Amino acid sequence: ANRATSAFLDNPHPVGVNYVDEGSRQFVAVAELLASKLIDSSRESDESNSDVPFVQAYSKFADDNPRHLRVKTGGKMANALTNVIRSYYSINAPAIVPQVEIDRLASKATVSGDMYNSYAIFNSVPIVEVLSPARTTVSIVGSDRADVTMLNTGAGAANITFNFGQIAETVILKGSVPFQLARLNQPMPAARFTYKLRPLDGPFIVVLPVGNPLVISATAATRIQVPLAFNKALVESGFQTAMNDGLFDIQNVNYYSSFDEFIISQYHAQDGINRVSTCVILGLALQAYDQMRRALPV
Amino acid sequence: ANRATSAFLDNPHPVGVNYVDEGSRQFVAVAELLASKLIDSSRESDESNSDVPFVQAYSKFADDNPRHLRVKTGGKMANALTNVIRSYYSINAPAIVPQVEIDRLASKATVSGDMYNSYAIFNSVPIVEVLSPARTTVSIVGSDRADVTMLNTGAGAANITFNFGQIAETVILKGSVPFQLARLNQPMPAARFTYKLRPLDGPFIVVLPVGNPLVISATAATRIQVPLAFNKALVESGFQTAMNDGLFDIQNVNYYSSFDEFIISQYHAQDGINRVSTCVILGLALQAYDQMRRALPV
Amino acid sequence: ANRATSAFLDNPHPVGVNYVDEGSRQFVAVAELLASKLIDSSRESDESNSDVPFVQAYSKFADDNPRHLRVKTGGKMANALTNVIRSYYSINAPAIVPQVEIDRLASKATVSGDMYNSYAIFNSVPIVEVLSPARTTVSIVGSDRADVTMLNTGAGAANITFNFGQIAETVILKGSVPFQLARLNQPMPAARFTYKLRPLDGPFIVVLPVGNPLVISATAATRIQVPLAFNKALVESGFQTAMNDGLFDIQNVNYYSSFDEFIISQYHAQDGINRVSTCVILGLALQAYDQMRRALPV
Amino acid sequence: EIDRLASKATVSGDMYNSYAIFNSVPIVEVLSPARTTVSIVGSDRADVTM
Amino acid sequence: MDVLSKGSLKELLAHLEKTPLEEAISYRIGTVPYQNVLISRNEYYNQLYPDTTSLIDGVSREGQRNVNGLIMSIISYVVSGSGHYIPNIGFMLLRRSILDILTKHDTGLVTNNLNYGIIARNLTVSKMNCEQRKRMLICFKLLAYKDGNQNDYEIYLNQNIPLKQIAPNFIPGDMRTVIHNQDQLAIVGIPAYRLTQSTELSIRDDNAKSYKLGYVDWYNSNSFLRERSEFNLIRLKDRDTKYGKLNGW
Amino acid sequence: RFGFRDSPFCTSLPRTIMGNDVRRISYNVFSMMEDIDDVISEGFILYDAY
Repeated sequence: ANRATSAFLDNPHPVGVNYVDEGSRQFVAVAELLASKLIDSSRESDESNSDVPFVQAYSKFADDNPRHLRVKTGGKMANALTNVIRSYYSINAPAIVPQVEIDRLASKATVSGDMYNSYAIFNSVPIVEVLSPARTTVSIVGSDRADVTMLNTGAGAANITFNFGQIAETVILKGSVPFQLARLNQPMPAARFTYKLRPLDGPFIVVLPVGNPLVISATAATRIQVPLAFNKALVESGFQTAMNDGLFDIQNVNYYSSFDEFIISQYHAQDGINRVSTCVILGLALQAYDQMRRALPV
Repeated sequence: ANRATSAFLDNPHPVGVNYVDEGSRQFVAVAELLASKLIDSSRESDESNSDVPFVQAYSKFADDNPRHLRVKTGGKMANALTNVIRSYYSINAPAIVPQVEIDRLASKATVSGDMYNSYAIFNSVPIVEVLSPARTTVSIVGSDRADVTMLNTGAGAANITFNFGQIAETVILKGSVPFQLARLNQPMPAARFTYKLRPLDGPFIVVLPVGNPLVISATAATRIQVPLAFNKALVESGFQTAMNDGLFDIQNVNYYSSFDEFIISQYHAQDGINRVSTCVILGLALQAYDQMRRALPV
Repeated sequence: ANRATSAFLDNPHPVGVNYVDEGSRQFVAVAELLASKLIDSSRESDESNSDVPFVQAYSKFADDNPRHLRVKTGGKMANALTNVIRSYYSINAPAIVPQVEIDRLASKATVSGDMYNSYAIFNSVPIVEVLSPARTTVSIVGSDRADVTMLNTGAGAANITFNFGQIAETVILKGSVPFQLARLNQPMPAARFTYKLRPLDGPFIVVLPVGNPLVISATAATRIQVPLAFNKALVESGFQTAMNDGLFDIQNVNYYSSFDEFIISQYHAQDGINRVSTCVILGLALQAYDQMRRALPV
Repeated sequence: EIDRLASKATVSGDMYNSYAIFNSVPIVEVLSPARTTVSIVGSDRADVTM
Repeated sequence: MDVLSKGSLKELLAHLEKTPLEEAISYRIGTVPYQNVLISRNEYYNQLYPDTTSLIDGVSREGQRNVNGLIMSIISYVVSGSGHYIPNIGFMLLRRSILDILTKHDTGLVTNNLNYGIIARNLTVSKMNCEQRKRMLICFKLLAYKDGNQNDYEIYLNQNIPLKQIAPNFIPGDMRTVIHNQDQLAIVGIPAYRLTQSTELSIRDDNAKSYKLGYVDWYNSNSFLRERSEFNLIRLKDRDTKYGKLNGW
Repeated sequence: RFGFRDSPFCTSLPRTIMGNDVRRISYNVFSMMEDIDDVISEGFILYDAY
């Protein structure tokens, strides 16, 4: 018997346990709101032939007046936002930022800080295990779209067990050629191209005929509670910027291609219900990082 | 000879035939406009620490004042919007909403209701058929980017015929190694990495050498007329929510990974032009569904 | 040794050298601003009983009053933008638009022509070369996510060299089964699923055992300076449109599946630093073409 | 004491306003095979004799 | 001097219409074009100053009797102010205007075999300044339109990147394009900087400064025409008009 | 030094009082604040103005 699993699901590292309180969550929401004001003020200042709207927005964000002969780093809010991002990713990262500074920065705006008033759909495909007998080869490639190539070299039909976990809501399976799939202890239907599956239904069995290899493309959807201000496009861009800037560079961590892969991997681990609560706060912080850095490149 | 076809193009199911009149189209446009205001008021209420902006928007949308200790579902507009999405998907889905309710809800805001003002670009690549000789094997994987893997086990070179249909506007072919491709009754050029093709031109021939397998990656662009308010990001999110909430599950319907696959498959079926017109109204309805459901998670 | 390379990186064609001055960059920025207002004014007029907002917006954009029986084409600004887009793609394309028309159209709005105040992340994977020994097969497929399928039919283990260039900032490597990767002349670490690599570190050596195929999935992030108004979603749709209406049909040029591939391919040329500046101006012009054509289809 | 002295004049403490060019040659390593002699002399101008 | 003062495409083409070919041709023997020579520059150095003579100097040189020399003499007149020594051309050709030679088939001169790359190299395009290159490109476009060689002109611009950026934009058959053009083609003019009666080192720079200093004297001379003060005394035929059109354009 | 009652003069404005850092607010930021009554409950230092 052979075991094949998705690469991104292997060994999720523990996430930080700091800056998860109500006051800390307000600071993240304030940072996102004020960073979005910076981008809008920059575009307002270009049309009006004046730098005043950008100056006032920067002063609110950085608590300091811009100067021509000084670099626009972003102030204390930029430094605090960078450090909290580091703390969320790994439990080994130190919690440098004091609590007094967090509370002072949260008084700038009047946002609620709730992180459960909306939802977002994530497209990473979880394949916990693929069980194949001897004389068959199985390979899994891809995260947003998982292509599983199974080849049967023996003389008889082989049954392959698919386990998609219990978290994903729906999984859509498309094959290169029509194939047969059924649940445990269920009759095999006629071969067809497309199957819609519920991962909670149970392990699934695919009849693999001898001959040309069969490839199955898997697409999944998962619902995760997110703030109303959540924007997946900004979060993904902020994730790459944080990774390039070295905010995630710390020993004993696992890296991912996208924030979608990161949040799904943690959600499939044990105590993953508590992990995604911290990951969602990280995502909103990454949204603030992307907006702030694009307005103030360094 | 062996024939290979894309999976998502197989067996498109008939779409519904109700709620396609001028008044019904105005209802979907009004719902989209009101749903956009619902999600804007929700963000404003969070940033202003006052529920007045949300109460005003919900009352217009739902026809009742928001009240605590109630579910805040969305009123009669939410029920009508949910039911029309069910009817559009399948001809077997019953039409429940009376025309009187549709007309009353369409009077909330003034909209044109025209679904053909603008256009959108859809990136699903249609491979209608691939014809190969006996010795060669051809496999097709993917919908947004299709990878065609071909291997020649015969004595000499083989000719593989590619048919991309007639609806797609532009198809771009890239190969792992330089390959030879030319139209019917045209001289074969030197081997190149990439080709730009018009599917209307005709079937295309690929020379497959005997040495090593050749993988061709295909990308396509298709133009479909849509209303000006169309937003592909919101429509794709709404499509996944519709599948997760289980309003697409009826007897004898195909399932798709994205709204791109759904609309392209209906285009290539018989009476594709009339089918696509209905699917456009479903797309705008799904855009309204995503905004309202994210504002009021139920 | 056998050499494998990414298809989209092969022979980038020279871009145009016209309309790259500060006066012409202002015109591109002005066109983007006026195209954005054309979209917004059309929606406002749709949701109202008056056409005055659309008449005023179109009159400023097209220098002519709209007529009921005449097609709304955009006037001189549309013609100037269409021809200017043609010049940027290829050096072989002529420079038709006079400088006087460009300067006059740039005076319609007040926006700075700055093209370096922000940045953007592009996701193409630049696999410049993969060097493999004899009795091994290497296949590279994909641009946004690069999959390398490698097989070892030899007696012993083989070392494969991966070159990712020097432009990309971060490359994430994921494998179907754990594998060993290290820099040149460095001790090889323990087998693991994921690797985070800086392409500047050097060519990377991968140990390929003789047992089973190993597929490595690569994702890369690169940062290019762009104007703040840059929107990746609008540029990609504008790129697909301009290719469909034949704006890129010119002799002795290459064709790319996306603007992400186009900009990365030119960046890796010998004069890539000089080429990306012209491609950035092309991206903003493609952004204006998308909005203008969606509001005024022809 | 540092804070009291810093209040005597008002000047930005920014240390990233400008740049300076430094002329030291960083020869990290020179790898040579057997039967060859290599000597590196100098910092401003590095003289490698092989 | 008068040809170097023109600063707009309309003025340059208008001057070429009224100027015969004999002004381009010089009747002084000059010297052979490409030679390494030593000249005297006593304001700067005691020793003799090396330099290389060229065809785009302001002093007449000896020219080849072929058609290539005639076109090369026209361009040198436009960009440098003086032509070359090509005698016995003939009354019929010499009486025609410069524009007629460059644009009209009725002159009797055949120029379709000309190579723009060889002509540019012989004229030392590398030594030319921005205004000089723009003026030469105008001559090339007029020749291309006469011979139906528009495609060849565009390809030659594609090979030379710096020439494509500064290429003037006008259709050689439409007068509306000439009026709209705003390229500055002046080589001599009233100087905003401080201009002194001092020598220059190279032959080209020294000869150019002579025209610049001569133009200042010409500007204040009685021969100069002051449009602001003496517009009524100008003849109606040659008076400035807003609706000024070249014949056939 | 001068024997004043409740002297309003400090040798240097303190960075910390009773072991706690003193809040520093720029005048421009202080102008746009909405919770000055709460802010004034604990001392603050104002700068960036004359």
